[PDB]
Amino acid sequence: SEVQLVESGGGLVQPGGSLRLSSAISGFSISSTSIDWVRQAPGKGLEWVARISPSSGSTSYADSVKGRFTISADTSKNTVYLQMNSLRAEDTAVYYTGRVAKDLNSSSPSFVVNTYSSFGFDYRGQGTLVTVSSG
Amino acid sequence: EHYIKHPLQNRWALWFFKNDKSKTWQANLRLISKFDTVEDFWALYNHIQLSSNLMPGCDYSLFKDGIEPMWEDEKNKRGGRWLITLNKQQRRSDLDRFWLETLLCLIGESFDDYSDDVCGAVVNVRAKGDKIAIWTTECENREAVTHIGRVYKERLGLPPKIVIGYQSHADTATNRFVV
Ligand SMILES: C[n+]1cn([C@@H]2O[C@H](COP(=O)(O)OP(=O)(O)OP(=O)(O)O)[C@@H](O)[C@H]2O)c2cc(N)[nH]c(=O)c21
Repeated sequence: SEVQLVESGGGLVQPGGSLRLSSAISGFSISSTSIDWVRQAPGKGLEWVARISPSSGSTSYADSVKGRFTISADTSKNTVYLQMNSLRAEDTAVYYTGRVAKDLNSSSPSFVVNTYSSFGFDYRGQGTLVTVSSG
Repeated sequence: EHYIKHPLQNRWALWFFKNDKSKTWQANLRLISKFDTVEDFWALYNHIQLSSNLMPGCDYSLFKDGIEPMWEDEKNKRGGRWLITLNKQQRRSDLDRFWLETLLCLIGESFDDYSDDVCGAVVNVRAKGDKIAIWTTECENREAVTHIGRVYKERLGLPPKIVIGYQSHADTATNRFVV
């Protein structure tokens, strides 16, 4: 199959609200790689959010979301998910799934996003817009 | 078809040099691929031999589309290179990591406004010692050349005491800066 990463589940929520994001991935197996959620807000650098290795179930999180966000995977559906609880204005961004290039996979996701931003992902979806506002 | 790629700021071409002693230097040089997206860069890098696995005397060159990886190009003739010289042990430890870091400095425009002075990069796989170089367009442009050198050395993670040199192509064919 052609490689696709289709992120969905974004929308408008008030502070304290929750969303569950999905990324349906085709053309490579999520069982053979890590997958990162990253987010891009206006006037800010690309921000790493969370990493999952579906084969092992190993997960890591940015300090900015740890305890509120949960990254998970369904290997059979080749899909990754981001459960986002108690959303805040500062969580407003486009949320993307990316696969870091195999040749950079020994670097921390924080290092990859800080050093290479978008250039470190050999594939990345067009993402889903998440807007947290009361006014 | 459906997948939307990420355009690079510049369009690029990868060149391969095969040492054949019977042929001219120019005849041994071949353009092997053009690309202008993040995805197509990684697809190419994943579909060719690592520099460390090349036959002795072979090169890779990554240059902006329309710049040939030779001194004679209009964009190179007044220019020069930041040169990294590797010892024999460094082929296994450092060559591929340094080359990929160089490629990412190029396609990622990592020298900000000064990236406009970058023409390309060359890796020479050699028995006597491997070489990696970033080629820039004007050896007189000390502001751009000094900035590219400093940031390149930072990105490679070279110890301060490993001094790297900038040579003009005019001098090579017959150090203007160090960091
Ligand atoms: C980059 N380059 C290399 N060469 C030829 O190839 C010779 C070797 O250069 P190069 O492969 O970069 O370096 P080596 O490590 O093989 O040899 P050395 O001279 O650095 O010891 C050089 O002296 C020229 O005769 C070139 C000839 C040209 N007309 N134009 C080039 O850009 C050019």
